[PDB]
Amino acid sequence: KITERITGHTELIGLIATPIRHSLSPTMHNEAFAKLGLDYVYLAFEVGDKELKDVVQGFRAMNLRGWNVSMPNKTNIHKYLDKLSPAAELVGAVNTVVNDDGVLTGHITDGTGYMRALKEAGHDIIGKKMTICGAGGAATAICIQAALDGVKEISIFNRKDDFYANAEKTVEKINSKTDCKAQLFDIEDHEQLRKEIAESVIFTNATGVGMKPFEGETLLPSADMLRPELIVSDVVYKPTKTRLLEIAEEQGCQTLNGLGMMLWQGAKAFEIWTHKEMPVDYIKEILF
Amino acid sequence: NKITERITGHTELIGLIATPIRHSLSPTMHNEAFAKLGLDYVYLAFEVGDKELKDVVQGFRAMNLRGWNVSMPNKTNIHKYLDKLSPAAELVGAVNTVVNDDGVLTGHITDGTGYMRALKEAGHDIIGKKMTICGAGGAATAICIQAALDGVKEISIFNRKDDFYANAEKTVEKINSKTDCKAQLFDIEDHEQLRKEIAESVIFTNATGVGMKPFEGETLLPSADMLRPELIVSDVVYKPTKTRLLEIAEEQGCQTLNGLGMMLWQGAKAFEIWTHKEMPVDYIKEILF
Ligand SMILES: NC(=O)c1ccc[n+]([C@@H]2O[C@H](COP(=O)([O-])OP(=O)(O)OC[C@H]3O[C@@H](n4cnc5c(N)ncnc54)[C@H](O)[C@@H]3O)[C@@H](O)[C@H]2O)c1
Ligand SMILES: NC(=O)c1ccc[n+]([C@@H]2O[C@H](COP(=O)([O-])OP(=O)(O)OC[C@H]3O[C@@H](n4cnc5c(N)ncnc54)[C@H](O)[C@@H]3O)[C@@H](O)[C@H]2O)c1
Ligand SMILES: O=C(O)C1=C[C@@H](O)[C@@H](O)[C@H](O)C1
Ligand SMILES: [Cl-]
Ligand SMILES: [Cl-]
Repeated sequence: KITERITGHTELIGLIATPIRHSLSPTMHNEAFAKLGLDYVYLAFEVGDKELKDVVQGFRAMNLRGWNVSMPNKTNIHKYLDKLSPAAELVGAVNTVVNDDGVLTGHITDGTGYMRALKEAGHDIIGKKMTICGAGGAATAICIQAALDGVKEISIFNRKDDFYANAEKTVEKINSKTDCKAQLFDIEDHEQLRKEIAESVIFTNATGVGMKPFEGETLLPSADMLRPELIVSDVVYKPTKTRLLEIAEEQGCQTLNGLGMMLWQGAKAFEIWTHKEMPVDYIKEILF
Repeated sequence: NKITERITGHTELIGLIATPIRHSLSPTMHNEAFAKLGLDYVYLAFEVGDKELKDVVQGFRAMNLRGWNVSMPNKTNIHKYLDKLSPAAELVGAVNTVVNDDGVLTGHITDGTGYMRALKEAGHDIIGKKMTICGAGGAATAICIQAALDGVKEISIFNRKDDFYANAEKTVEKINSKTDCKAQLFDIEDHEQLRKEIAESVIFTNATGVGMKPFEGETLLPSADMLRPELIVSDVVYKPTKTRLLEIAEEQGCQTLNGLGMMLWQGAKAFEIWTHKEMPVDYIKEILF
């Protein structure tokens, strides 16, 4: 007569970030575990700077197989891990940890997730030019992966905030370690932005503009910077159409929000922990 | 809804830390209770021993867990890492249940209370009377202390001359110095003393592993004629559901009770400490067969 699948044999996969309780990640992974008959459950914990160290040490002692990491912990957690994948070390951010016999390896799946979503949607940018806004965890993961996957040129735009120096490092990494050509400009350099967009096959927002507390706002100065043939992409998926995507759709452009990136960054994390492919079509149908 | 999993980012965790522990039925009990009441919690077990305890408790503080159960080998050491203790947890020196309020961890002991509640629910009134009990391990210690704190008048403990005998001596000292209960300890080999004690008791209880694997079919009772029809015979063991002791008790006409109620009511007590809602015990008993 027992109907709860969770017993004393059930193992835990975590998610540590704050705020985080409205995340769709637990639903995604729990539905995937249930579909494949795997005895795991995925839970979120509200963890910030003050809690991170103790939580990781606790997870080691609890022998957790792995967990995801989100804001504000992606760029700090490496300190508490043992090894980093090549991409996590290049990016300087971790969103996924796996525990192999007590050895914690940090991985980053946001970039690979973004690129897979483009590919699955039919958008080929390999050997071509991208203009992207942002220089935080998401943008850095995307820029590095785009370069590793063979995108030809990347023009990065960011405001002159604390992340601008990070973008400068990203430019140096891309130019020295890959065959991709990268440059950085101020987002307020509107004439350069117009030129870079014109010369690109895709324009991507990888900032929080367009998502609360910037819903209805955009970093795009004019709709006339977007020709109909341009692909316009946003990492944001709540709302499902940012102001940027709305303006692009009105101009006749193909658009893509962040739902695919969310699915694929999760699919990759799932496979790292379980060595099984996430049933993506099934999960997409029920959740995205 | 296409979504069938009840676990989301809102779901909170209640733990269980002990080793070995993965065959525990506690997670089934609490998860079925949470689901029945529509409470957004899940209960999970973790293999935690001496080497992991400090780090796990610190981690649980940082994860802001509402609470957790504790079992062997951590019940007598965990107080080191907590902030407050209930009176019984302090006196017993063991904690099986922790709750977190605004970062302050309070240790509670619920197996004794569970034992006493199960007797009351079965219609057995032992308050103001004498209990004779076999054992001096975790279960016996908690039952003896709790029984004394709850008003049992006299407790006679019987234990073999093993490494637990010294613990029983400590239990006697605690009861006689901190309560008005009159406690005494004897060797289980003192059959003539056992006859006297049982004859004078409202209840005779087994709180040892005898009667459960690797001692199934065995009993510590020397003679059936030490029992009488008015006596209550109780066993902490519930697998099997009728130990050899309970069979003999039934043969002598005694009232009997196994340890299933103790298990359920200790869970009910912890469930309220965490959720401040009453556990549906009858519902849980039915789902556990
Ligand atoms: N779809 C997905 O799976 C997915 C995955 C990761 C991140 N994201 C999203 O990506 C966005 C960025 O996340 P992150 O982790 O890189 O954040 P971060 O804090 O690491 O970086 C923030 C970036 O946004 C820029 N920015 C912030 N506010 C700005 C403003 N008012 N004007 C101009 N620029 C501004 C910063 O300069 C920086 O480039 C968030 O909306 C997040 O939800 C989506
Ligand atoms: N119903 C419940 O909820 C519940 C809760 C806790 C424990 N229990 C049961 O209580 C029993 C004891 O558990 P514990 O945690 O107190 O164990 P423990 O290891 O802490 O103590 C063992 C006790 O049994 C005695 N003993 C063991 N073998 C003996 C033998 N051959 N002859 C005489 N005495 C012997 C020891 O002297 C000691 O008093 C177990 O069977 C356990 O499953 C039931
Ligand atoms: O909110 C979430 O659930 C997540 C967001 C992204 O940062 C991901 O990188 C992370 O793995 C999960
Ligand atoms: Cl597979
Ligand atoms: Cl213990």
